Amino acid sequence: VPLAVPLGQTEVFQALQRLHMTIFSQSVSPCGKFLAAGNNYGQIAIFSLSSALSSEAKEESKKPVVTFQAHDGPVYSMVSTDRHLLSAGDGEVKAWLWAEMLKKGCKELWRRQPPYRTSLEVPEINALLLVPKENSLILAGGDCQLHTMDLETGTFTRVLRGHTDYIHCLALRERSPEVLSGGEDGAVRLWDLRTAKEVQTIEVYKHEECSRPHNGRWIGCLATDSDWMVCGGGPALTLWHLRSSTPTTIFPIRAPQKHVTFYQDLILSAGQGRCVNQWQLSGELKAQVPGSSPGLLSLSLNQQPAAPECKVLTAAGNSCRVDVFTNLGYRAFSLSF
Amino acid sequence: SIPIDYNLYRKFWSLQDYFRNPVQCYEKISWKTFLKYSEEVLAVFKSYKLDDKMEELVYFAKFLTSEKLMDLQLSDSNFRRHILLQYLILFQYLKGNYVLTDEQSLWIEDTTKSVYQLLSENPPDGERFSKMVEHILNTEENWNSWK
Amino acid sequence: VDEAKALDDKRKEMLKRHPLSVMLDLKCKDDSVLHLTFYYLMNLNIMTVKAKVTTAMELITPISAGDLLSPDSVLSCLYPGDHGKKTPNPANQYQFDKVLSDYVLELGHPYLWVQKLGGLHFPIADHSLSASHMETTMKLLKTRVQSRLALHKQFASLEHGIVPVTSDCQYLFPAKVVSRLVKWVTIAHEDYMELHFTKDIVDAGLAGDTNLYYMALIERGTAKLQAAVVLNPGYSSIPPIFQLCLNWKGEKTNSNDDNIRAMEGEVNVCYKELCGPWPSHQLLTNQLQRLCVLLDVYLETESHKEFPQEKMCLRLFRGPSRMKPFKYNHPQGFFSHR
Amino acid sequence: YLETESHLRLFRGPSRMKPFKYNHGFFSHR
Repeated sequence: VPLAVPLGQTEVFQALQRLHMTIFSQSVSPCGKFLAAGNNYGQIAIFSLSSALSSEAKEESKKPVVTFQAHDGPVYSMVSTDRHLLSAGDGEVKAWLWAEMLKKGCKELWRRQPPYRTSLEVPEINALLLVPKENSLILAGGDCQLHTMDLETGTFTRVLRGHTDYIHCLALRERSPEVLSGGEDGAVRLWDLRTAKEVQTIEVYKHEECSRPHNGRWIGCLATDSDWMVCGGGPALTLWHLRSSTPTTIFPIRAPQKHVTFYQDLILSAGQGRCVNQWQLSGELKAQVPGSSPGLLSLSLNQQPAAPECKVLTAAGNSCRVDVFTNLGYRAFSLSF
Repeated sequence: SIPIDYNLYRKFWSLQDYFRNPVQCYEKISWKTFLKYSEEVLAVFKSYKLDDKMEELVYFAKFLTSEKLMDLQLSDSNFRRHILLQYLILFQYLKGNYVLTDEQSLWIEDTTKSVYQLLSENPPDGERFSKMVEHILNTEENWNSWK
Repeated sequence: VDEAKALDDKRKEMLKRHPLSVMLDLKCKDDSVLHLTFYYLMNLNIMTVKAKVTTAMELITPISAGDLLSPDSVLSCLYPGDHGKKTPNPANQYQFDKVLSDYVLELGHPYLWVQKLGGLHFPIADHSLSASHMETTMKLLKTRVQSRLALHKQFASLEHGIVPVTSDCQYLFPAKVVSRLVKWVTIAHEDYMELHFTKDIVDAGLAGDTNLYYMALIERGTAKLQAAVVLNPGYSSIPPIFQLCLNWKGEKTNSNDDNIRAMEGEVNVCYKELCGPWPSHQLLTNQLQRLCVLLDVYLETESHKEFPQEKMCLRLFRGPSRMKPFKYNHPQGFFSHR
Repeated sequence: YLETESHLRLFRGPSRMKPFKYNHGFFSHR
């Protein structure tokens, strides 16, 4: 079972870094062919996903084709555009080109840092929201404030102040409020971009159907179906009806859930457990597919045009490896960092 | 195109080639590949968990060794029944040179007790079918004792 | 010089020691000496070594010292690996196949560095092959004996529940500490692999046979922390690896908690902050003291109250994993996040 | 006055002032 024994100070240190690695973020290329994984140590790996899914595939094809140090602190969030890869690291966002990150140069385009309260902590950036219909980017983190940045020029337009503690996740549903934000304070807030005000607040811990005071009050994940909402984290995995703010159904699971998304007609979830949780919208546990990590922090559906062969579900968390699901009942393989 | 797990394809039909020639399961390296591939395939069978009134709502004679399908067969229960029955026929044949390691015999007994549990987990009448398989394999031992 | 002038019987005459042997001893700056006796096997073309570490004092040994200075396994892994077990040249393996560890304990260990000292090149003795390898191996022996004597002193102190910290390392830690070490007992390999919370070290390939396996137990009020420790014999060049299991409420282990994994990252991966001067043989005590500090932080900064929070952390959680502050800042004396 | 007397910052200003303002949870100067 111990196949590779390191036998050397550098290789023992590399085995210790791989053993203590956490993969926070995932991003996909504009084509389906590439994957990007953010690191505990501020590194970024680039995964040739089409080469891994090919018929000709080697054991060294499940390795980063380019990995590079990109931030001083951990990479908590990535997002991708038509041409760029935006990565939020220590307290600032860097931008990378997909054409140049495969080459030997690996230079950055810009480096933008939002204005702060000048406290001596240099707060994090937990969630990156890429807004269509206008070239914009929403920053959220330990400043407890939502910053809006233009993508063309590095100017910060709106600052939104509704939360008490820091923010974990953002959302988008293309209507009049159009922006959800959930945080450590325990309330999902709605942020109309035109008036730059808060229009609705849903406190999930106040409702006794959802409370669970043992884990605490923190909202880790949000999801939108433009009429519905899935809110999870500390309290419970709950299905809310927007414009009513009523808890419709509860998903009966013990472990706290760090990420949630809408599938075609399923609910995908992952958290402190080992497995990926597939729910039905009524509230019935359809499946639990075991992964290779003891806990998961990120899911990604690679639903991109011009590459139908790169249509997989990728999962990552408290490990140095990424589980790739070519089908939703079993893992096909795993990409080492 | 549709994304295809080629590794499960290659390991599964290499197991099929091992079923077609039962003499090959007496060397070292071929048996080790049989151990790895069979445990991986039975792990996939345990972890998929069909749990199927769908059948209440032209005959295919041979197996369809096609790269592109590979998932419509895993969603079926008859295909799983054919593969688990083929495992049980191979294990009943190996119980009848040509020596076996005691560790191999313990592995055969563990995998046999797992395959009977997997046949009990088929949704149409797994227990009755498992009892039928047990009685038929006992009578196959009685038939093989004659010839 | 008279013997030098010149089927168990075949095994004895095959493992025939040459009547002439060489004996070299070093004295270190700890009023202690290392004695090496090199023996030769003319039927195998392999030379071996017996070793003996002796100090000037009586050397009152503790219980958990054990295989530190035991002459079977002192010089086992000077270079990374080499195991002291297998013969280097495969021609001798084919010759012994035509016809061993008890004879290794009887005769000595056929290392690779010993045969490079002799001049034997295994893919006729050469002085040019012996030249640089001589100085490098003598420096490595001088570091190895000093490291084992320093570990002996540290273990003699750690069996009394006291973590020996030096006057130099005091800036690495805060002043007040509450958690203390109550048990330090060496365990066996199989006893290490029987533990449920050490599967990752074994599966990574770090729990080999040639290691020293220890169990530390650190407590506060109804709070018990089992820390399994792996040392490979290249200490002060390769750090000990720790695994943590906190039996405080239920069983908070590495698989169901992320702050346990954060403390393991603070001890194992960031070990170069804890190494001091050039003879950095104080690394294990610095890791144990930092792990005591981390247990204090994990118990005080947990939100609800059996343990009052006296830390000046100024922010309790950050990041997606809700991380506790585990980095210490000495000139202002406060805890930040990593 | 009793704890911060010498045998995040202890003194400032020409008069060497001790931190007496509370922040609801650390002490700064006025």
